[PDB]
Amino acid sequence: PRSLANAPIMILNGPNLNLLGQRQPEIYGSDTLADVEALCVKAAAAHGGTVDFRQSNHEGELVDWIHEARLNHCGIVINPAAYSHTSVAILDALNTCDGLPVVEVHISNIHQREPFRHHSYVSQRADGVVAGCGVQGYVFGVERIAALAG
Amino acid sequence: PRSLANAPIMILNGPNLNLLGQRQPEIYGSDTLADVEALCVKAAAAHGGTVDFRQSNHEGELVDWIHEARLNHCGIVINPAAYSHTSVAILDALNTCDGLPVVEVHISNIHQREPFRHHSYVSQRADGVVAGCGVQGYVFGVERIAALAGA
Amino acid sequence: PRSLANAPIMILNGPNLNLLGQRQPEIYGSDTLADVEALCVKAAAAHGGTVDFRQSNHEGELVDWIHEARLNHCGIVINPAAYSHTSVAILDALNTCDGLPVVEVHISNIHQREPFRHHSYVSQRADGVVAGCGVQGYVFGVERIAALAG
Amino acid sequence: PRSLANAPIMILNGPNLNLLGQRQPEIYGSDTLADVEALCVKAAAAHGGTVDFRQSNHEGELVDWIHEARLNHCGIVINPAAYSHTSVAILDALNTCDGLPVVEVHISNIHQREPFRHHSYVSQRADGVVAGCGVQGYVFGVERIAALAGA
Amino acid sequence: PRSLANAPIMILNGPNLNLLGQRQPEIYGSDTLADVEALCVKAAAAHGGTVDFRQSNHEGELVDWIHEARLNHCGIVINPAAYSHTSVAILDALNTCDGLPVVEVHISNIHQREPFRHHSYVSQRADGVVAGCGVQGYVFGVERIAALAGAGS
Amino acid sequence: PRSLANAPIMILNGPNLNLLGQRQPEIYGSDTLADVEALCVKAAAAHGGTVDFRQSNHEGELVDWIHEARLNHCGIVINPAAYSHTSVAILDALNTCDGLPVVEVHISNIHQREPFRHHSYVSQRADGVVAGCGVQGYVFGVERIAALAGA
Amino acid sequence: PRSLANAPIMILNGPNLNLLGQRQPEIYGSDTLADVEALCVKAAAAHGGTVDFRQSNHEGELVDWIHEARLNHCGIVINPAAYSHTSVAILDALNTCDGLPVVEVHISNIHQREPFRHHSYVSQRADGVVAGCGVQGYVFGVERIAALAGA
Amino acid sequence: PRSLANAPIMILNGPNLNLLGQRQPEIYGSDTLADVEALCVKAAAAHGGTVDFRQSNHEGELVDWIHEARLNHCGIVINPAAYSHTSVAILDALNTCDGLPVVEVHISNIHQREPFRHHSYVSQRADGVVAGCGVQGYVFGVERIAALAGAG
Amino acid sequence: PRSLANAPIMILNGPNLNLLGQRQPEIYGSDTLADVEALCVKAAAAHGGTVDFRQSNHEGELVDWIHEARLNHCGIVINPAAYSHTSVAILDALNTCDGLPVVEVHISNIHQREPFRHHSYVSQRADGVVAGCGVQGYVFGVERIAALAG
Amino acid sequence: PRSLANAPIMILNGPNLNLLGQRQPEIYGSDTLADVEALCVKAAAAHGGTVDFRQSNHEGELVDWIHEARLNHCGIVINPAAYSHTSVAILDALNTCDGLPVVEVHISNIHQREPFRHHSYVSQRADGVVAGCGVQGYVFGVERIAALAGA
Amino acid sequence: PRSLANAPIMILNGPNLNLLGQRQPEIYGSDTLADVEALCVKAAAAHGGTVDFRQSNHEGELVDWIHEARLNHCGIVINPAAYSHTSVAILDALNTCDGLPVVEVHISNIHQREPFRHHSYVSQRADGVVAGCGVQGYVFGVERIAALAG
Amino acid sequence: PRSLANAPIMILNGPNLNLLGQRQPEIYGSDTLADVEALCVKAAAAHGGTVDFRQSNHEGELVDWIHEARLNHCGIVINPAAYSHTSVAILDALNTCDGLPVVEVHISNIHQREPFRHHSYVSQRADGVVAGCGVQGYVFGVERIAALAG
Repeated sequence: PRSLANAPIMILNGPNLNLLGQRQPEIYGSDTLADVEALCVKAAAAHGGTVDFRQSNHEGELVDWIHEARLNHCGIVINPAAYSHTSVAILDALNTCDGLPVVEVHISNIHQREPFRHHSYVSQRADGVVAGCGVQGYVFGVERIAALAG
Repeated sequence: PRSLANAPIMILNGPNLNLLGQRQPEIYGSDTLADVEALCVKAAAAHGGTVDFRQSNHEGELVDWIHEARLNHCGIVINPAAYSHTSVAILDALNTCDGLPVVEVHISNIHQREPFRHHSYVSQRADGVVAGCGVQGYVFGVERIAALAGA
Repeated sequence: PRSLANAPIMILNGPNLNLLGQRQPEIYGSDTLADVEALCVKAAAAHGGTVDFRQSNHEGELVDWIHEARLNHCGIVINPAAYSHTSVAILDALNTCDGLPVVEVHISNIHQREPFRHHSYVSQRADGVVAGCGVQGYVFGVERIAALAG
Repeated sequence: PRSLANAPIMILNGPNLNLLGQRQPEIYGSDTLADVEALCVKAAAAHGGTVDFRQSNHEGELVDWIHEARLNHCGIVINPAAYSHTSVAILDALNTCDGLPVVEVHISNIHQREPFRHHSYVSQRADGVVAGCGVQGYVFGVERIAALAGA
Repeated sequence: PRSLANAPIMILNGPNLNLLGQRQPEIYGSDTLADVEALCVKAAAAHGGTVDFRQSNHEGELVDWIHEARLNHCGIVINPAAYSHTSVAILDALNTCDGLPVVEVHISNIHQREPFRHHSYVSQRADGVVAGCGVQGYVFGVERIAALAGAGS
Repeated sequence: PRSLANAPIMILNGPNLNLLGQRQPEIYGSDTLADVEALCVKAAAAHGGTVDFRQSNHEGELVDWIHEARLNHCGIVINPAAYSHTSVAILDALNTCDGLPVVEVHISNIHQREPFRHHSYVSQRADGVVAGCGVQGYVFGVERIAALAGA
Repeated sequence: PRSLANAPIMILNGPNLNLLGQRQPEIYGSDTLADVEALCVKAAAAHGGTVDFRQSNHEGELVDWIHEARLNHCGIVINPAAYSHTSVAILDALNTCDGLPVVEVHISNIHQREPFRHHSYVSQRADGVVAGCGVQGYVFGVERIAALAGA
Repeated sequence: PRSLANAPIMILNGPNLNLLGQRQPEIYGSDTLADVEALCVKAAAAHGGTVDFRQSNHEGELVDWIHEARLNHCGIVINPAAYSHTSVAILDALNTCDGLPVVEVHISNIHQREPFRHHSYVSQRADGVVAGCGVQGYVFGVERIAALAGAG
Repeated sequence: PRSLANAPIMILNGPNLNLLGQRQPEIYGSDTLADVEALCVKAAAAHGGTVDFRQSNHEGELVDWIHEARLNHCGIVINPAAYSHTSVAILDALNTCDGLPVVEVHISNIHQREPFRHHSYVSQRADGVVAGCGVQGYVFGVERIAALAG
Repeated sequence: PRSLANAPIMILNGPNLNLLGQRQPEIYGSDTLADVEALCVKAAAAHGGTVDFRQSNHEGELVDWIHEARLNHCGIVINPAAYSHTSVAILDALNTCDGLPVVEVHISNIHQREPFRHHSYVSQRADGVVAGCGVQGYVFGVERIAALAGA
Repeated sequence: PRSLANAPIMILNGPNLNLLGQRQPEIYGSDTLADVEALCVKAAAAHGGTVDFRQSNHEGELVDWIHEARLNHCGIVINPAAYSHTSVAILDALNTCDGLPVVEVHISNIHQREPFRHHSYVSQRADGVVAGCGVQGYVFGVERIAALAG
Repeated sequence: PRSLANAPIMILNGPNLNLLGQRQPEIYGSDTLADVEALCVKAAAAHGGTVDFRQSNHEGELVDWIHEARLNHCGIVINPAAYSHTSVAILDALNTCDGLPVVEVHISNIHQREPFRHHSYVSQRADGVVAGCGVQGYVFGVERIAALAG
């Protein structure tokens, strides 16, 4: 249990989010992942914290990063993307550290899409779940982590 | 097509939320609904806007109030409570005004609870859905309406 | 044993129907609820009867009205709208008067819409069910009530 | 693109309906298919139109017939009977002519019967679906084709 | 937690129960809701208590009433009728007061009827469910509240 | 009300049964459809009746034949083959004549095959259902018709 | 048939009930099955009747006792315990004597436990079903039988 | 691989069949289980065979009796009654002897009753399944066992 | 047990395919069923074989024809259309001749359509299944039959 | 909590296991139930313990024996065989003694067989579950019980 | 927007396909993955194009490669193997470039195997789907990409 | 093939098992994965065998390792952890070598946990499945591998 002052917020981005801004902008906006990173840095700095923002298309890599967060970070904001719907491994990785504040963010409103996107394994462990609020949802994520680590 | 300056944000609260603060505090907190209304006032004032905060246990009264919002309010933040899981009628009321920003809020993380609580009819229409962020999710909801109204 | 001559036909409209004509015209049309009442008044007048045309967003008020109709009305034409899919209470209220002719009307074709709209509780009691015939469906309902009540 | 004045309405009847009036009169009534055809003739005549009334126990023949309508008829009133629940081929035939007005009719209230009768494939293409209005439902069918063909 | 001596037992009746005795007598009997009320007065009196007997067709009103019971009554006997199968709101209302004794009553045996009537949301909170015992199940509900209020479990 | 003495038992056979004896002998045997017919004539003759034995690959043809039985035969022994699993039309055709004795026969034990073969629409109307008794199931079907048409 | 003064009420207890009072007291109480029997004898005595109270872990033995009840008892109060959820045999035993009043009792609130406990086969035959009223449910069961026997 | 001449056909009856004749005659007829046994005696005798006719309300006793048949009888005609729908144990017991002919009989047409009555565990092992042919179904059962025992 | 040299490939087309070209061309194209036949002939000829191309809206007729394919043709290319999803009779007809090469073809990509179109009874017997490759799927079908018959 | 030193380990075998060694040898092998009992004795003696090995085809008798194990044994190694899939009663019997170490064994890999065999009611109570390790799975059960009963 | 002449076709093979030819030859045949690459090179050579043939057991790697194709290749022939049934990530990666012709290929007839193999997440995005046509299915994939890219 | 004497037993550990002993002790215990490795080494030594003990959070790596086992190991003891419930790829890797003895081990009693954990894809291929026997279950795994390779 590290404070925002003492350790960064881990910001984990799942598969395909590296291409944010290039595709279906009605759904994902025209902002890039670098744009989202800047939003997070800004939100975190208003609370005196920092962020460790990362993206990967590999499930095992995200699990590896979650374990790292357990030791060195004050919380996790995670947009699991497609792995939200299929990754028990990601869920179990978040379950390994009980105390750590976790906020799940979906840029798109998953509940308006295909029936298989309605269920997220991460939601049973996330403290909070933000969906369909665009890239603003990442800001919400940082704010809630700030409130929880506080 | 109203700005925060021209009309208040309707903040609609479903059944049993009048008792916020007296029950299951691990889930719902120790803040009262009056406390939540005070938070929403301040959150909207940060954007120069105002709120019209209401609560009812009646699904029909909620529908009636959604219809009013279509003509009088700049958006809706709604916490449908139990009616999230049962009310097609509230979903259809929200669907009668396509341009109105709508943000759904759940104090608790409904995805951690019983399986019948995992589905929300309101989520198919709401612009955004915030769950499990405590009463702070209302602040999120107001900020998302302020952003959607502002563009 | 109550004709159209002895008592009005109750035309009951469920939630959101008060905004008919303003929303989704491809599905619902551009006629108003008032236009619908006019179509019912006329169809009833052609059979020597009259209509008592009501609308509510409240499930309980619909139930109260169905109880009133048992005593004062020759039949019910009901568009339950969203309550078709959720209200066991309205089904049960229609079931409290066995002999009263009941016709269920849906302006849209609910079978072309989402899977949750495909089922209606009211349909297991309604004598007949008319769907996707537009506002003309209410004229068919009055006509079926006239035939049954006759 | 045909009107009621320029081409007949096709009234298509599915399997077992040739026996209307001899069986389960609680469900189907004491009227015969000839009585139904007279109702349709009368209803079409009130809009200055004509009917082409047909019955078949064969799914493929119904398909064949539906194809003939595209070319020669102003709309279809179809009582698919048992094929309502089983026939994707009838559904697809009806889908081959997007503009043709189609109204599905069930004499019985299929929603009061066995669960396998609750679903109809035809209902996803039919402009309108009338069920449980007895043989009167064919009159409604013809009236709705007249409205649709006249718009 | 109020005793029977200090506060009435609330008896809440859901939709269509105003018509009891008029319809389907094989299922519901020929007694009316006022006969039911008399039975409850009698049973409560036998334990030194009183009832506050109410009926509504409105889900919201039943929720409002459950909230009143929370502060003013000793327990609730509820026949949710149709709302049994659809109302998470009523379930949640009953969930807001953890120690209030609650007994759910169905006149009819819902397990012998349509499959949609077999499930009741109320049953996961109720501290006893009585079904198919006719109007006598309201007496059983009163007796069970009396036993729960009186106990110091 | 037609007796064995006054009218033949209609013996109906579904799709692919014309090939009996040519395929999967472990399931269907090495006897042919003509051998089955001989078995039925013989079983019927012992009670002084006769059989009208037919086979079709066409659902609508089977329906047509069922209607024919209503008036001319004393009962139906039916092996619907694939149509048992898909035809609501055949079930409804059998439903049109309440009093007529009907016995459903499967050569194979359909409950030992793929899950989609487990359900038969015909079984909810058939007075009796014989499955997995080989071609001897037809003889039981004639014997059962003979007792039903005799009490 | 039989009245309370003519024959005893059969009270039948299914599996694991012999251990009542030892395990899971939160769910089942701290009273023993012998305490339950005494509750029942008192309840019946107040109506001029008697009780024949039994317990078995064997489904067949329960069936054998239900058959016995048909000829010698005024009704049955049955807590089928785990057999509620699995035994069609016991349901069918109860169904063999139409007029015998039957009341099903569960000590625990089966609707608050595992989902497989929500369904009881006995409930479709039982006149009344009492669940989650603790051992007092047995008292309600006797009272109900007394009302139905006397009518 | 017993012939009808060497051992009896076992006719096993499940729960509640002891009451046959007393209830629901519309579905079950007014013949008693003793009537059915006599019918089975005569049916087997037409093929030179005999029967061993038993009834129990106990699932475990039916399993015990199926085990006995594997060694002592030429086939099994079984009407499992309610255990058709619930007893994996009785299915497994019949599966323990691969060559024994088995024919399942239901007096009632189970496919017309409640949905839970539509499935039988026994039907996946039984060579043949006869339902809704009344007590005559037992005759069909014996005839089928005579044919299967006769072919080899 | 015949070769492309000794017997034709039966190309069977199910219901509504007689109308190919006149309906939904994004899904079915603008080529006709006569064009498809020409394509089949060209492809069978490149392997020295011939085709017997047929169409019917009748399930029973299709079964009759599969039965003829057995002592007469060298394989079947079948586009069952709607009967794919409904016809156990057709599946069973294809099952009576164990050795006959069968290739199933759908012009549309049935996995992108309604849920009831996702399942095909025919696919459990078909050697190969080609979907959503337009009318070119029929050439694939002939080519596969050629390779199987080889 | 009875130790290995002071009370036998109950080895409870369900229906049909008396025939081990006579059928489906690829699934169950060629060892007999007697051979399994010897393996158990040997495995237990290696830990200073003994075994009380039993088999029955009767679900109620298994329950009665589970009840005995609560008072006389140090743990139970149970192979419920077909009752694994059907018996709520045996699961509830096991649930009446919280602390008793219980290990479920299946000779066959139940997950490779029919879908109805995939689920076992005993598995939600068993400390551990061993499947498809052959008769060696009983030695693993004895070894787990030794570890759980020990310290 | 690239043609066969200006950019290679990406051929992506999923997990376990590296072992092709070593087991279950009834299902998978006795040709190697290298034998399959040769078939693809030759089919593409005949339409003037080239192939970039790859295999991986890693879902994230397959997503990484799909992102590459979006900018450097004219089309994708993908045999997702086991990831066809589990990978929403792969579906989403393919959905990020709407114009690219995608053809899904299965060597075995997935509809004749276990019920979990019947659904493919890839089939809802693939232009076409070829199953059960053995390694020859890859040649149809290439032929179909040639047709669509033109 | 290889015996215990000639090749090591592969012991494969899936995601999150690297943290064994640090979390959820009631379910997983306080022994570490090094403790589990020692138990495996001890159990195999008692049979004249050796072990090759590995862990990864990466599904494709686990697949790569399974392929290695095929040529180099006498059998596999595998605790797939979360991948039991989601990985068709691992199940397919295991099926690539029919005769290799495979024993699946779960430390926790997956049947007492959430409903999604009750199903394992690996269980349809594994010779035996041990669950809820704690870290002792690996010992059972090794013993069973020893009996099968014999």
